[PDB]
Amino acid sequence: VQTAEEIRDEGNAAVKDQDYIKADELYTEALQLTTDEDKALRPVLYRNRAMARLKRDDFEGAQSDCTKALEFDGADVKALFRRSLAREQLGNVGPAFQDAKEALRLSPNDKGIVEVLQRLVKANNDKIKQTTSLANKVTDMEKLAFRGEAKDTEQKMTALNNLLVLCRESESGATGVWNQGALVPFVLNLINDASENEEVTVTAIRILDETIKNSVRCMKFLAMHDPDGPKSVRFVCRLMCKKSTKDFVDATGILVQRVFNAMAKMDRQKEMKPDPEVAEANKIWIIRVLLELQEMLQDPKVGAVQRETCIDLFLKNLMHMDGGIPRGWSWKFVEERGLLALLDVASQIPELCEYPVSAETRQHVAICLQRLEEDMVFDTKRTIFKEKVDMFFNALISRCTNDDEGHKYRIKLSCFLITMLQGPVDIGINLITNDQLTPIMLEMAASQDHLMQGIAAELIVATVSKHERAINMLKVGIPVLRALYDSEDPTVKVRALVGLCKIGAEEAVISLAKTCKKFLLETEKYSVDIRRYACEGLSYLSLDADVKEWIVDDSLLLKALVLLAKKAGALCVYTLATIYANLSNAFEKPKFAKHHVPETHPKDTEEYVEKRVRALVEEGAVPACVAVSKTESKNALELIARSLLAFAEYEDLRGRIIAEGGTVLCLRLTKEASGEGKIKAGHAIAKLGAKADPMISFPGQRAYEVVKPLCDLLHPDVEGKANYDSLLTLTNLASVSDSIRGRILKEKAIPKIEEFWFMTDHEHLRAAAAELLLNLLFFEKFYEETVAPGTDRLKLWVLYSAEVEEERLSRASAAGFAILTEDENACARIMDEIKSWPEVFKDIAMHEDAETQRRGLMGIANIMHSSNKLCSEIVSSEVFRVLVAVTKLGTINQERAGSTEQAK
Amino acid sequence: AGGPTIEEVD
Repeated sequence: VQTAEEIRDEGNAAVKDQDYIKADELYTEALQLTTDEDKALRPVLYRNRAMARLKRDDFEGAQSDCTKALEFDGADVKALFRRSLAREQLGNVGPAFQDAKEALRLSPNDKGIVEVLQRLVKANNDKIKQTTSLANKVTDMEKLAFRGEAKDTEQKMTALNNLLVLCRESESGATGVWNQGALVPFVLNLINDASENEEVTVTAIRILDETIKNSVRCMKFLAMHDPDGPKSVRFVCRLMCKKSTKDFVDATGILVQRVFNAMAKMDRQKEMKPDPEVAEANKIWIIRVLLELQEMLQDPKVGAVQRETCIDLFLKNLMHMDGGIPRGWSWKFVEERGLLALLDVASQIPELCEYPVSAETRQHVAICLQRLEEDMVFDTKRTIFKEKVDMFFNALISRCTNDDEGHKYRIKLSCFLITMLQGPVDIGINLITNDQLTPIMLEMAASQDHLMQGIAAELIVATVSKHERAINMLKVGIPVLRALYDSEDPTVKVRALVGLCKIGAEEAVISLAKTCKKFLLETEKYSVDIRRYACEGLSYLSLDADVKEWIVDDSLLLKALVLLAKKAGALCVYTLATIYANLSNAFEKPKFAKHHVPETHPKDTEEYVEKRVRALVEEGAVPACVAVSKTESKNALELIARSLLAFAEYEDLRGRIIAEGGTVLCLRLTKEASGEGKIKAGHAIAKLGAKADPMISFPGQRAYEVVKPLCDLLHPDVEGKANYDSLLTLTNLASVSDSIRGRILKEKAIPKIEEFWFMTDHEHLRAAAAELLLNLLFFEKFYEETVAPGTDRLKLWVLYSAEVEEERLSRASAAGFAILTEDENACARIMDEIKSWPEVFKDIAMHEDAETQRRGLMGIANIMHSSNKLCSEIVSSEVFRVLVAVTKLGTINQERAGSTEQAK
Repeated sequence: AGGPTIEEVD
């Protein structure tokens, strides 16, 4: 059991530990425990979650939790504060004052309340004055973009991006482009126009996309299309149908997405696990939505693309056990039409579909059923679930009679199993065991009907796996593949090449290779879906060194394996990933006797991997990655991840793999890719950024994004990784451009980069450990942060400068000595709080570093040029000073002749 | 010094 009470303390403590993500969750979760008979026990909480939320930028929340607390006590200065603090952030300074103001007089003195009000004051002033300044900025383009009045595409387009830029650029500008809904009908018009260029339309959706990231605005959007609520919810979803190009659909879905995020106060990209109360509040809308996205899971009128979407849309927002809606939805979804009907799809194909479907439509339904599975937890549940997939398998099977028509059913019950196997595999394998399936397997497998012929050779190819208990139906099935293999019908031949390729120890390991080879290689002739398997096959023949070498050995197999991805898209991910991931050895394995003789395979061990990775990344290998990379897979990502990570460890390579959407991908990977996915993808990011110019790799704010990762990847500093590769990055990042360092800082990441300094046997990881900080304090924020305070910093920018038994560590803390000197308060914290200061100043004085005896003589010269109690000090050091005064090469006499200057 | 500077919960 658990008590309302204590649980809070758990969060209270979290708030203090700095896990607001936790705190938020803990409080909210705690809040659930109590009720409306434990009065005071609650308000306290709203107040506190609001604290954390405010800390995690959940402003709309902070505010709502805040006010939810005042609900009890008018006073609650704690609340009024946070609220106004939040409100002012939502760009709404108005009542931001009346809270902060009222707060102040409740807690008469409070450097905080005051600090805010000072701000809010300068705020309400530049309010009306400034809003009607934007409003115009807006209405001026609202003409160009929408309201007719604009000439030539180009401009109408630009005028849009602006609204978009201006839209998300500030919580304010958003409300500004929203123009109180004016935006909706204008965007809808671009949608409804048949001719309007796609991009135009997409861009205009993306403006709206953003606008509705606001729960209230969004929740308005949903209901705003018809007096009858339910009807409106239809309209929104069904927007993705108006048109039907890849992007138009995609860009649209997000709109639907927002509706979820808004409805249950959740956001998967922020890790904002839904507030149980909100969802529960406006629950009625969450019903209507799913219901609709579900009912269109089958409407034959609903396109394919759109279909695939309502599935992912379904996936991402229903699985409570994963960034989803609260618990309980996923259940009533299987307890009713949902599951069954989500299965009804699992048994469809592009060659027999009761409602539009595409080659890709499977993946989406696999993983999606796989998660609906996982998102079940309870036994009482898992039961009611299998006691359904089963109630399905029955009705479906007991209808597979042998006859022209009935045969349809075997294709269904068949595919229905090829999926169920790729998805919730357990419920799937635990299905082909009731061999009542194996006969039909044969029946069709031997008939004349090329289809049943092939999709039977695939209902097995898709049952290979690992263990047994299922090698029952495999027993007879493998041979069958051998027979079907002979077939002249390519489709049935290939679909047989797999499995018979996916086993191993006519079927020679090489044989099966030369097969998928010409099978594939044969571009112009053999179709695409044919080679989708030829790719899958070869893929299994890539876990053996020998073959790996053979593959890459032939250009045409790369030039084409690429060309395929550049067309098959997310249909060759799991596969082409394992091909690109295995020839690079991107896979990691845990690390009297012997067995070292077998760990050989020189084609695997040694820089023989590089041989491959080289001419491999030569033949696309990257363009191919970005290609079949769009796929909420998880592992496929993780695959292209290591396929990149292990691609950017060769220098001259990343020189182009950067120009081939490199930075983009592994970056996307950061968010999308699961587990090691992000992890290994980020290392790729960091291990790409180094001997690379940040101007030609991280422009357009690409930078700002490339921080949360390699500033969270540093955290793991107990040892390992490319923490160092992550330094030459933040070093080549915080360097040119302020804003950059801004994040690096806001990252709450300094407590760690501040230790690549505190090292001994780590010369290298310290070399940049400093070169970074030079470009970090390189512009206030952290400059005034390192001087005034009184935290033993300056103590080292001086030692390191002199302590040059190596170098670098100097040149870094040297120009980090000269520029930190020009500040007066600096010359203070030192001299008085820097014992044996001369001795140090002495070494660095002319220390044979033909550089530090210039950055030292400057960070030394200016220590006296400012403040005279220091200008005095001529004890021992003032000697060397005179030194440089001849034709002794090293121009270090520069900051040298400057040291003397401070004598006047 | 402390934390009652309402940067603390309760």
